[PDB]
Amino acid sequence: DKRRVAYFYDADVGNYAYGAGHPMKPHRIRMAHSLIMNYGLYKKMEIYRAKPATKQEMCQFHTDEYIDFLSRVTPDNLEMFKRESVKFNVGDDCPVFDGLYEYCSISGGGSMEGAARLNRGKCDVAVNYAGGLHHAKKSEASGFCYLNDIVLGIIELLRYHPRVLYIDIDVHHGDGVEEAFYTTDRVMTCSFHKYGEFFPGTGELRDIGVGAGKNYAVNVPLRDGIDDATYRSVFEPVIKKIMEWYQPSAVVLQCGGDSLSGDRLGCFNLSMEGHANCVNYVKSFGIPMMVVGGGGYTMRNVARTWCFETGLLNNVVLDKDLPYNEYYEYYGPDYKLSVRPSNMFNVNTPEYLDKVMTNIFANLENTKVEEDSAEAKDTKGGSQYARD
Amino acid sequence: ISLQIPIKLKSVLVDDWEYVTKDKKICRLPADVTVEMVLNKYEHEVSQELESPGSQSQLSEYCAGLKLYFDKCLGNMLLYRLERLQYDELLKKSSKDQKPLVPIRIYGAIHLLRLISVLPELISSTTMDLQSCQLLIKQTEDFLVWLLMHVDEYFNDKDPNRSDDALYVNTSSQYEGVALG
Amino acid sequence: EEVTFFEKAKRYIGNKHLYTEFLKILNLYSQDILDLDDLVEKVDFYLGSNKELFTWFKNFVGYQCEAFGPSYKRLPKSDTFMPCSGRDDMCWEVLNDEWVGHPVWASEDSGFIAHRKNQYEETLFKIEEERHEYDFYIESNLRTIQCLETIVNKIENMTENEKANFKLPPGLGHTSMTIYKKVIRKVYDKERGFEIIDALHEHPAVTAPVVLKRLKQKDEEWRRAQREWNKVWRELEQKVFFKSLDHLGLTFKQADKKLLTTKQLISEISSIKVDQTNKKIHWLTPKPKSQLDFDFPDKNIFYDILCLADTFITHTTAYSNPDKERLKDLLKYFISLFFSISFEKIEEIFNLFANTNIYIFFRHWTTIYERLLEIKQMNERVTKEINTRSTVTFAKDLDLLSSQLSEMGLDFVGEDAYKQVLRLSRRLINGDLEHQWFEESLRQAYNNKAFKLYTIDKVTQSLVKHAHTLMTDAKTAEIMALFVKDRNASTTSAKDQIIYRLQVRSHMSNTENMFRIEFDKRTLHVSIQYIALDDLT
Amino acid sequence: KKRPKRLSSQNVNYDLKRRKIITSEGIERSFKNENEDFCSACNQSGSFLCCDTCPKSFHFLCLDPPIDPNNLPKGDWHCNECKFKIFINNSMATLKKIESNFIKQNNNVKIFAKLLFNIDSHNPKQFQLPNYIKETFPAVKTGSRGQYSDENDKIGQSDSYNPDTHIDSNSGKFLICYKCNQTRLGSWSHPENSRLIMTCDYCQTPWHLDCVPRASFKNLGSKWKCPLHSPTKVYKKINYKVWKKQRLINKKNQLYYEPLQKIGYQNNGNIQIIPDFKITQIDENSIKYDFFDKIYKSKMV
Repeated sequence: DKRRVAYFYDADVGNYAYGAGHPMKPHRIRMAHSLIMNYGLYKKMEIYRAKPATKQEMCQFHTDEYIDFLSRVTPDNLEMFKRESVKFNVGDDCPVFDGLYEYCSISGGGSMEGAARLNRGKCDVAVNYAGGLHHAKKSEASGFCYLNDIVLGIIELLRYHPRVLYIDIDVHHGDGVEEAFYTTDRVMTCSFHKYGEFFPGTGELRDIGVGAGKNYAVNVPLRDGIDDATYRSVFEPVIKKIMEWYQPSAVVLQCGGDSLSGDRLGCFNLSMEGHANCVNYVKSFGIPMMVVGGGGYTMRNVARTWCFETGLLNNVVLDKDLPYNEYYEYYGPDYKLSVRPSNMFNVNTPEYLDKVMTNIFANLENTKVEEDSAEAKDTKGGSQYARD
Repeated sequence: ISLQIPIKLKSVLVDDWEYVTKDKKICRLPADVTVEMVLNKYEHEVSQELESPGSQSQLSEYCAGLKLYFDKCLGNMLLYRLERLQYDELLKKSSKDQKPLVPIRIYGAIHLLRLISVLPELISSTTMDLQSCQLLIKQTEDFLVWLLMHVDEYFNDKDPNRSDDALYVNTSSQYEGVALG
Repeated sequence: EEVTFFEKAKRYIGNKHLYTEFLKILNLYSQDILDLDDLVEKVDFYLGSNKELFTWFKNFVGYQCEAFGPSYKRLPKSDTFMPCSGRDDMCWEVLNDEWVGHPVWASEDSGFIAHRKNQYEETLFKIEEERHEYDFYIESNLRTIQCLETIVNKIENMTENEKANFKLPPGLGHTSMTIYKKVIRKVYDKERGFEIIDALHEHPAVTAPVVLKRLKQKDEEWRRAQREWNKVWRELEQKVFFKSLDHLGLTFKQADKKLLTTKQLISEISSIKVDQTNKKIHWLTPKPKSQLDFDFPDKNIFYDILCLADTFITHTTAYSNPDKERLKDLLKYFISLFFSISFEKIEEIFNLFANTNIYIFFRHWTTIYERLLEIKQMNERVTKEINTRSTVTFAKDLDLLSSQLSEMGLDFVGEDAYKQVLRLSRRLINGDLEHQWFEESLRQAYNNKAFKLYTIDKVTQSLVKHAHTLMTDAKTAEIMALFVKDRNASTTSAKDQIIYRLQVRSHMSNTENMFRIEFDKRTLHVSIQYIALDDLT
Repeated sequence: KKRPKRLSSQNVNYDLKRRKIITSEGIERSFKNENEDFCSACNQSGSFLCCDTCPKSFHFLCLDPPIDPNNLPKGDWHCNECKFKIFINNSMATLKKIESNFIKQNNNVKIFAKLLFNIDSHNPKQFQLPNYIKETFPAVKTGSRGQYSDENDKIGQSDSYNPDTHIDSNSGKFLICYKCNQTRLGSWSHPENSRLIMTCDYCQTPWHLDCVPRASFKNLGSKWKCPLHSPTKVYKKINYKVWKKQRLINKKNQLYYEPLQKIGYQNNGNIQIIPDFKITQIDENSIKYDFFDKIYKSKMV
């Protein structure tokens, strides 16, 4: 029913553009926040701004050399930076941009601030769109993500909650979180992505973890252009089964525009309603929920659906009318809050999905300065002028 | 100049190549068996198996020559680019210990098998006497049949994905990025 | 049944090499090498369909560890040794140091490729990159303007003695470190940027107003250039976004000719027939006589296709006048006779044996009927959707609407959508609709969903050409004549179709194909049966 | 109606580029006055270093002294045979008979001392498999950069209808899947009824995308191996036996056949079907006979 939702916005998250002609862009957060206050959602939703993280507060999952590298990233002296660039994969596939250190610091600050706000009990749903990076490894930058803030968010949730479930609903699923929580039994990772000549190429039917983490990491592959009805059929029964069996205390929602109809390297064909009704169903359980955003090759579409996700989390129904903002020139010819689905072929067969359901059910039936630790410190952030 | 290798041993070299380049597996440095132990077991076993007509002199001579050849040929014909930084970290972890590092005490006999495999190329590229070459070939074949009869307890086929000791460890992501990057 | 189990398995496998692979797997479990789970998952893909054989094997064998998938193999413990002072015991027990992933292992040293996109999507992506870069430049610049106006407001009410000495740490008293350095690197020179940021750091309130003025006029000209870019950028976006939305419809101009041929239709019907016969041979000796059934829930669709036909009579110029009259007459007669439509408001069981030309013509007409059914089923939603389009007044004030198609009246507002589509198909048949215009109207009007009607003139021409062969061929004229003789609307079934089949097998030759078209008057049901090469054997 | 002529502005040109506005409009008066690129040591690419008088390139790791770029030596860099050709033992005290007195000095290792001498007169390089190891295993071929490549490794189209995948050019017949006895081509009126199929890279066995767990096709990487052939890796817990097959050998005299016994032969696999690596001729009767003996002797255990 009614639930207080915390939105975390930073004024400097979009101030670091990675490069030109470039798929990954943190720039969408600013029009997301502009649509947040332009829709009049601030009267029933509290806003705080998370502080940047320090060197040691990023050390719970990544190595010290990774933190030192991310402290000393400057594109100016990239000529001599060759042992450490390749070691963690930086500059070969993922180039170097200025101002990265503050970006990952505020990303981690938002992530564990949402985790701490969820643990304390001040808010029922924590939203941190400024950081949703899920592809980063322990000592490798892949999937165009450098700091995997979701891992520290999950372990900060585990500092108070006994069990927390991590989920991902967009293409190019985060293999870093599944790698990090591959052997633990109290952490379960779910992935909603596609396989087969895709960029990550990881996540199998037999991939359910080893050791104590056996049958605690589900991964369903999909195909090109899966429609909204088949996505509902692949979402709802496995979600109700994983809530009945695993029974988590917190849920991490990695929303993104990568699963939308329009994408550069994506292959999905879901509209805004298909992306939002699944979130509505998983929010109807009443369990505390963490929301993060780190995907989307398009910009207008992901901004629109994230605005719709915030509107749904505010327990209101947003109108299709789009008011004036400084980002009004971005959207399409209709100039409405309407993510139009494409006409991709639905190659995803019902019987393949049914066989996936039987295999998933057979796998899951066996489940049955540190001085600033624990976060609990954010700026008030009560005066925004993003409204137009 | 022709040298023969038994087909099981050639299978050992080709699955070494598969594990190095395709399966991405590099050799386990703290192995329980080092090449010095292999050569000592060779020398004592063939000394106590046959009689003593004077073969012990050139037996120990060949053992010492092969020891220093393996010392001076570890990184000049052998050692694919994947394990070059393995060798580099051995040298710096020994330089921090103020100790001169030798490959004999830590390396496995699979690299000795690699050296045996490329022995015809090194022999044909050098000017050598005929009798010494045939003596080296005879000792090489004697070592090969010794490896034949002890083939079960020396090269144990094990998967390192589930066992601590399998005379092989697996490549990591940063290992790949710094090796083949 | 042990002595007949291997013979049954060999008969089911069929292929010899597959039998050798089965024999090898049989040995692999039989030599105490494979376990029971490996054999179970082998027979899961081997004899999964045969439930009786699978139960027999499970009862005879007696069937009642870790998965270790291809990815995430175990790392050595040497990499685990890492000091990591910022890791406590709970992080130790929830995180693992011996399992790591890397996509190049999944690629098997072959790399990865991306999904191929058309040129409209690529230029939309590139203009999105331009928009992102340029708006990021503007807004980072005015964020720096806000920072500079704040510290100027701080130094506005203080004296020269503290103005001379105002040393500050990097960050300018804010929570960001390098946004100002990046924007002055972008707007000024690379080598001069270091000296100007050094002067700003070690001496403010003297170089701050001039860089404020330069950056402010940069924002002014930047916003002016963005405003003059916006009109043409929106005009390009209005015509490229709906093209980018369409994926199969862009290639449908060639797909509708490539997939809709004759030999593709015989291939499809033979695949369906062989699939049904093989499934029955596996399951049960009797075979069904119904496959690829089309439902007819509406009657005005035939009238719409007749309207398209009699609009296309007067457009073609390569046909003689009474040839056009005759083809229009028999095309009307086919509807008047097949579906028992005695009268039409637009004119101002039974078994049929057919050859391949009439079969592919009927399949063409059923495909057209399916297209019109799919646009009609969801027509009642888009009609009320376009009836109350709540226009945003703010876009009306700045002239932001998509007025590319509203001058000559292609907008679907204020009229029925299906009638407008019928008029558009008639005008496209007339050949004066500038095809891209009709394509864009159909994309925008029903949200890129109905891609199947993009070549309506092409499929109409193909169906007209196929119906022209109905009378030119002597054999087709003969079987239409005996179809006229056979059709009497009387209870004569179950004793007259045998002579019909015998005479159509006799009159046509061996190379011609037979198609059984069974039509039901009740509920308008059809059944098409592939009976090629079953009576002359 | 795009107009990139008059609305091209003046401050900013086409993006992903720069112009002279960052140089000319930068007034700030507030301060009031022989080598190769092939790297013939492992046949790969990466960070390169080169010598002045030598046309061979090496990486930072493919050297006898392993050197990092962060602490690279200053001045000229020279190879091992560079130290052997234009430096000592060939310029002053030229190699007259230094091999023989080297043999006399190094306590008579003359059966290996020539190789010790040739070590210094040779550039460091990665291990490469000898040529006579390639001929005995025809299944493995050398790759582009010199990696292992056996027969497991392979050498609107992009979605949409693809009936050509269901039609084989060998006979024009229909590719029937193993699990479901159908090809399921579907129809152009109902594209959703069509199912993607693929053929095998070894036995050309058709398979649907729904029966076996598999999302899409296999176009890059190793060859698509359907789960019907002999697996390369098996696992049995007893520590365990892996049994990495034998990856086949040549047709020549190394291949030996000896059909002697069919029951209790203890061949541990590696057999062929007919109508050292000791292999035997194996028929169906032997296979079913040893199976029936095995599961009768293993039921009570």
